[PDB]
Amino acid sequence: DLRLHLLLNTSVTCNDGSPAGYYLKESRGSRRWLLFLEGGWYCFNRENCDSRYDTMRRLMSSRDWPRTRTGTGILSSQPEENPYWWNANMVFIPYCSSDVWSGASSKSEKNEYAFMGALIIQEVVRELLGRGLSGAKVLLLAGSSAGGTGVLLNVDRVAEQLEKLGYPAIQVRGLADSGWFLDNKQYRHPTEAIRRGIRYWNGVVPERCRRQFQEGEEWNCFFGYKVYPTLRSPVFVVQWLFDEAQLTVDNVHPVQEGLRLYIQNLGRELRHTLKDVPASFAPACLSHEIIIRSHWTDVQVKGTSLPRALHCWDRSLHTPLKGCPVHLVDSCPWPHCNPSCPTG
Ligand SMILES: Cc1cccc(Sc2ccc3n[nH]c(=O)n3n2)c1
Repeated sequence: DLRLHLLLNTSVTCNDGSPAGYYLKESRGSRRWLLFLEGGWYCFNRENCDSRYDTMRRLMSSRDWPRTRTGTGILSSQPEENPYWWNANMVFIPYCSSDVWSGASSKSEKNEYAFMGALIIQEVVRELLGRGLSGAKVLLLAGSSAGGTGVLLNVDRVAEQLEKLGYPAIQVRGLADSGWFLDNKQYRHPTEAIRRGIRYWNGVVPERCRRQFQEGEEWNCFFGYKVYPTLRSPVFVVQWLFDEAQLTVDNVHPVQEGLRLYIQNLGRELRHTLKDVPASFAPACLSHEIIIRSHWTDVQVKGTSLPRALHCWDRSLHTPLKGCPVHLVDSCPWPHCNPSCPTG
């Protein structure tokens, strides 16, 4: 139901120089716009990116993209599947820059690949303004996995871009799903890869965070708990307490005491980082991503689903609201101690 549009500025490109783009389903009766950033890891040097080009080429090129995609989960237009924003204008922005949405570098003499993720977002926004986004009341920049980190890295830049273009009435907000990671010690012997990636991509981080950590330390701003406090736009954080990608980088794959303590400490640490995040949804589950799967409605924390929490967040942005909470973090300490966790 979402139709592909390749960027009219064909100098804003995927890794291989093909045009980036976006999939759009308009809803003319709505002033809500949802721009979703796809995830899919990243690549950080020539050899690593060459491998990704061989077997993950859709994440590096628009040459083989389909002309349409179906909106699912928070991108669904069916109220039963999407109680939150079923009537919104839906935009899916494919991830084809392999840079966690941070890059601002073109392919050239010196560069085999272009890493333009930050510019792709800006150009999508610019071209959407002429397609109805100029009339928006809310622009929700959402994303999952690398796209969720992408939200944290880009939401304030979108807000600044719209102000500078003359649209101060559009409220820019972020929804970061499964992009809130810890730079913790591994269970058995990632920050090096991002550090290298940033130099390779000419990657950019939000200004206030950059100014805190200073030259050479911008990698810190890829970690939600460090970049989030520096952001001005409202951001809702969705994060499984035992995210499978976090456990993978931690090299966690009958559980003895050392691993039990490691897993319990990870959940405690992640819960701690969310204590001062007033709009958050963090179930005690071992899983990965939430917002674009069709059954995203099923999980609940303290009896409240994510679509409900997001609706309560909308109301809060019109004192806490009676019966309509926005801060929902499990306190139970082990995967699937929440009975509503996904099973299979
Ligand atoms: C070290 C770091 C910090 C923040 C974001 C990233 S990028 C990433 C990390 C995990 C993951 N799982 N699925 C997916 O796309 N990603 N992307 C890397």
